[PDB]
Amino acid sequence: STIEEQAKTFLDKFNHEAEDLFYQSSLASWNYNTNITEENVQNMNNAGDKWSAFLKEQSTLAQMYPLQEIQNLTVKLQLQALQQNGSSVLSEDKSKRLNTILNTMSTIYSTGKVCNPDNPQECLLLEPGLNEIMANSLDYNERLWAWESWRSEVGKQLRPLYEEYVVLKNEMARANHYEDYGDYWRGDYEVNGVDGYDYSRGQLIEDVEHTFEEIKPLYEHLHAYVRAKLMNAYPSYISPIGCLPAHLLGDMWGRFWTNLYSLTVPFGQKPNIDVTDAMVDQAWDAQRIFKEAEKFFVSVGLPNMTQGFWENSMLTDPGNVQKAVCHPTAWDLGKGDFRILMCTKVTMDDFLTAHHEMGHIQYDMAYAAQPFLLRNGANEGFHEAVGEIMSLSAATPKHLKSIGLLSPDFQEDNETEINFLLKQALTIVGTLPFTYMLEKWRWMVFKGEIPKDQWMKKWWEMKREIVGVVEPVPHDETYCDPASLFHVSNDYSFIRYYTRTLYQFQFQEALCQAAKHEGPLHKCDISNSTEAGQKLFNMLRLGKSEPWTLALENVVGAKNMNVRPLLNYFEPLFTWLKDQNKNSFVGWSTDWSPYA
Amino acid sequence: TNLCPFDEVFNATRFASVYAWNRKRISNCVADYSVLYNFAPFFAFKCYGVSPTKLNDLCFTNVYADSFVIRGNEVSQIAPGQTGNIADYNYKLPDDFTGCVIAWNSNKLDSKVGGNYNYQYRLFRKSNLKPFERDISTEIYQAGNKPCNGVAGFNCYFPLRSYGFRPTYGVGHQPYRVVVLSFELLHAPATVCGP
Ligand SMILES: *[C@@H]1O[C@H](CO[C@@H]2O[C@@H](C)[C@@H](O)[C@@H](O)[C@@H]2O)[C@@H](O[C@@H]2O[C@H](CO)[C@@H](O)[C@H](O)[C@H]2NC(C)=O)[C@H](O)[C@H]1NC(C)=O
Ligand SMILES: *[C@@H]1O[C@H](CO)[C@@H](O[C@@H]2O[C@H](CO)[C@@H](O)[C@H](O)[C@H]2NC(C)=O)[C@H](O)[C@H]1NC(C)=O
Ligand SMILES: *[C@@H]1O[C@H](CO)[C@@H](O)[C@H](O)[C@H]1NC(C)=O
Ligand SMILES: *[C@@H]1O[C@H](CO)[C@@H](O)[C@H](O)[C@H]1NC(C)=O
Ligand SMILES: *[C@@H]1O[C@H](CO)[C@@H](O)[C@H](O)[C@H]1NC(C)=O
Ligand SMILES: *[C@@H]1O[C@H](CO)[C@@H](O)[C@H](O)[C@H]1NC(C)=O
Ligand SMILES: *[C@@H]1O[C@H](CO)[C@@H](O)[C@H](O)[C@H]1NC(C)=O
Ligand SMILES: [Zn+2]
Repeated sequence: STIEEQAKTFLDKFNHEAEDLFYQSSLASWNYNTNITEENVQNMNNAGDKWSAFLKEQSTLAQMYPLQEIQNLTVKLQLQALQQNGSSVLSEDKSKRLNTILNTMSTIYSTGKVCNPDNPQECLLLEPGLNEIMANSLDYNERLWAWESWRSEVGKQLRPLYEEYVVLKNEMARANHYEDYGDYWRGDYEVNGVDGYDYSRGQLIEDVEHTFEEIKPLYEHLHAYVRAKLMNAYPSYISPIGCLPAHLLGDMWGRFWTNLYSLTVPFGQKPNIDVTDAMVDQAWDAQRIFKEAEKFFVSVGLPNMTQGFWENSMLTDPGNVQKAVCHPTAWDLGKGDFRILMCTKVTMDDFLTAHHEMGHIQYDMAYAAQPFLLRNGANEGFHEAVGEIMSLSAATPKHLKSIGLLSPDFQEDNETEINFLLKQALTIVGTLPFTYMLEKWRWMVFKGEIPKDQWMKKWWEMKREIVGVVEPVPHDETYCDPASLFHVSNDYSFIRYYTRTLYQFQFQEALCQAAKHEGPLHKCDISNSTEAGQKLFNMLRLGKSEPWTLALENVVGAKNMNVRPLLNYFEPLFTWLKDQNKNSFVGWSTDWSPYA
Repeated sequence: TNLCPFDEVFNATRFASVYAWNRKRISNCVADYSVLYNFAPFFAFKCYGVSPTKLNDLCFTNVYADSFVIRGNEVSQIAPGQTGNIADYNYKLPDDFTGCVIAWNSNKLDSKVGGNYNYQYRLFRKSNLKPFERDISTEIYQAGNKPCNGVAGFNCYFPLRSYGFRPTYGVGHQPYRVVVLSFELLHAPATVCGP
C-alpha cells in the first residue's frame, strides 16, 4: 500500500466527518442570526468549539503523509489545505500575547468615542455620528474637527499594539517557511505544478503595478474634474494646481467618493432613473422581487431554486417578535441546504441586492459536487466578482422595460448616460488608487523597507504621489493613521477588492461578446442568451479543483488579469472629461499643503 | 384465493440498513402487481428483463424482495453494471439482471430533527462484492502495513459509518426506500402465478 492510497482513504474519512460537523455549526449559526437568545448563542458557541476542535485534531494526522510523494494534483490540493499550522507554530506565551493584542485592537476600534470640546455631555461614536458628519455636512471646520478627533483619540491608542502585532505576525510567517507576513497573504494566488498555468507569489506585485500604470489617465481626469467642482463649495481652501484635502472626500478615510455626487453632478435638471414609485404603484412584495430575479437567471440557462429555498429562507423583517441581524447574506449550509437572509424592502437597491445574493447562491450550487476542501471560488476575488455582474445587467434600462417597471415610451437621452457613468466611476474608479496604496504600504512595512520611525512620513508621502490627497494638519510618529481603518486593525486582506474590480469587467465583456450585443458596453444585458450562460457555468462548476489561471481562460480567453475592459466601459465618460478639462490643469503638485 | 404478501414488504413500519438488507422469499402464492401501483410518487420504477404491463400473464417459481434505505444520489447505483460506493461494497446486482427496481421518497418518516443515526452504510472494504452477497462484519480496516490488533488510529479505521438524516436536507441527501424484485425460473415447477 503506497502513500497515495493511504492519503485517499484518509481524505475519504475526513470528507464524511467534516460535512456533518460543518452542517451542525452552520445550522447553529443560522439559528443565532435569525433569533437572538441566550440559549442560541450558547448552542452556537458549543458547535463552533466542536468544529474547531475537529479541525485542530485532524491537521496533526495529515502531517504524516509527505507532500512530494503524491502525484495527483487533486489529493495534493486537499492535503495542503489541511497541512497549514497557522499560529500553532509559535510558543504558547507568544500565541496568547498575539490573541490578546488582536482582541484589544478589535475592542478599542469597536467602542471608540470622541467628545466635542468643553462639553462632556455630548460625545459621538463611529456609527452613527462621525459617519454622518463627513457624509452630509458642507462646513469645513466641522469635517476637520471630526477627522482630527478620530485619529487623535482612537488613532493614537493603537500604534504600540500595532508594532508588536507586526513583530509577532512576522515570526509565525517565518516559521512557516515564508519571507514575511506579506508573502503569506499573497499565497492565495499561488499556483504550482501544471505547466503554462503557473503563478508565483512575487508576480502579483508586478501585475498590480502594470495594471495601475494604465488607469492613471482616467483617474487624473476624474481628479481634475472633482477638484474643479470642489472649489465652488469651499471657495478659499482648494488650490487649482494642488491636491484635494483628505477630509473633503465624503468619507472618513476617503475609500469611496460616492457622497460627492450632489456636488459633482454633470446635469442637475435631469434626474436619475428610480423605479421605487413604480414598484409600489404595481403592488410588489419581496416574493415578487425574488421570483423576478429567479426568472432572470433561468433565461441564461442556469437552474431553478430549491424547494427548500422558498420554505427555510427569511425574506421579510419578522418584526417586534424577533430580534434579527439585518445584513444581506447568502448561506450554503451544506448537504443541499441553500438559504438567503435579507430584510427585503421595496426599493431598487434591494431589487439589485437580490440579484447579487442570488448570484452568490448560484455559484454555491454549481460546485456542490466537488470534495469538501475544494468548495470555494477560484480565488478570493472570483466569488463576488461573479455576484456583482448580475446587478449590472439588472439595472440597464433595456431590462427594466422588458419587465414593465419602466414606461415603454421612455427614450434614453445621452445626458443621463453621463450621469450614470460618473456615478459608477465615483465608486469604482475612485477606490483603486486607495486600495493599491494601502496594500503597498502594508507590504513594505512587513518586509522592512519602511523603518519603524518613518511610518507616517512614508504613508503621507505615498498619498500625495498615488492617491492625490494631502493632510489638513501635520502628523508625526505618535500617530497611526492606517490602523484607523477597519481592515487594518482587524487582520484582513485588501487586494481582493482590486482584483474583483478588474475581473468583473473582463467577465462582462466576454458575456456581452457571447450575447451578440452591438453598441456601448454599459447598455449590455445578457438576458435570453443561452450561450452566455454555458460559458459561465463552464467556470462556476470547477471551484478550487483547477488553478484560477485556467478558470479565467474558460470565460475570457486570456490567462491573466487585464485592465482594457474596464477602460472600454468608461470611454464616453473619458471623452467627455477630456472635452471638459480643456481649460483646466490635469495633475497635481506634491508641494502645496493647507497648513503651509 | 391467497394473494402474495406484497403488503408487509412495501408498507413496513421500519426498514433495514443497506449493509444488512432483508430478503423475503415470496413463494407458492398468487401475486397481484396492481397493488404496487399505489404510493403514487415513485422516484424510479425502472424494470429490466420484463415489462410492467405484461408482467401479470407470465408466471415464475420464486420471487425475492430485498429492502433497504439509501440516499437520493445513490438510487442510480442500483442498476446493473454500475460503479460506486454502495454498488461495490454494499449491494451488487448482476449484469444479466431480470426484475424491477422501485424507489420512493421517505423524508417524512426517516428524518428527525437532530438526526437519525440508525441507518448505516459501509465505507471501507478490502475487495469488491460478488452479486447478491451480504457482509455484516465489523472488523477494523487495515489501510497500512502496521497490524491494527483490534483498535483504531493511524491507518486503522472503523468500516461502518452512519447517515445523518434531517428534515432540512436537499432532494439528493434525503432518505429513499428501495425494493428490488428478482424473478427466478427453473425446471422445478412454477408456483407463483398471477390471476
Ligand atoms: C426574453 O424572452 C421572452 C420571451 O419572448 C420570446 O422569446 C424571445 C427570445 C423573442 O424571440 C421574443 O420575440 C419571443 O416572444 C420575452 O418575453 C416577451 O417579451 C415580449 C416583448 O415584446 C412581450 O410582448 C411578451 O409578452 C413576452 N412574453 C412573455 C413575458 O411570456 C422577454 O421580453 C425577453 N427579454 C429580453 C429580450 O430582455
Ligand atoms: C507544523 O508543525 C509541525 C510541528 O509542530 C511540523 O512538523 C515537524 O517538522 C520538522 C521539520 O523538519 C520535523 O523535523 C519534525 O519532526 C516535525 N514534527 C514535529 C513533531 O516537530 C510541520 O512541518 C509544520 N508544518 C509545516 C507545513 O511546516
Ligand atoms: C426563535 O423564534 C421563534 C419565533 O417566534 C420562537 O418561537 C422561538 O421560541 C425562538 N427560540 C427560542 C429558543 O425561544
Ligand atoms: C487524480 O485522482 C483522481 C481520483 O478521483 C482521478 O480521478 C484522476 O484521474 C487523477 N488524476 C490523474 C491525472 O490521473
Ligand atoms: C423552473 O420552475 C418553473 C416553475 O416552477 C418551471 O416551469 C420551469 O420549467 C423550471 N425550470 C427548469 C429548468 O426546470
Ligand atoms: C448629446 O447629444 C447632443 C445632441 O446634439 C450633443 O449636442 C451633445 O454633445 C451630446 N453629448 C452630451 C454629453 O450632451
Ligand atoms: C400502509 O399501512 C398503513 C398502516 O397500517 C395503512 O393505514 C395504509 O392504508 C397502508 N397503505 C396501503 C396502500 O395499503
Ligand atoms: Zn455579496
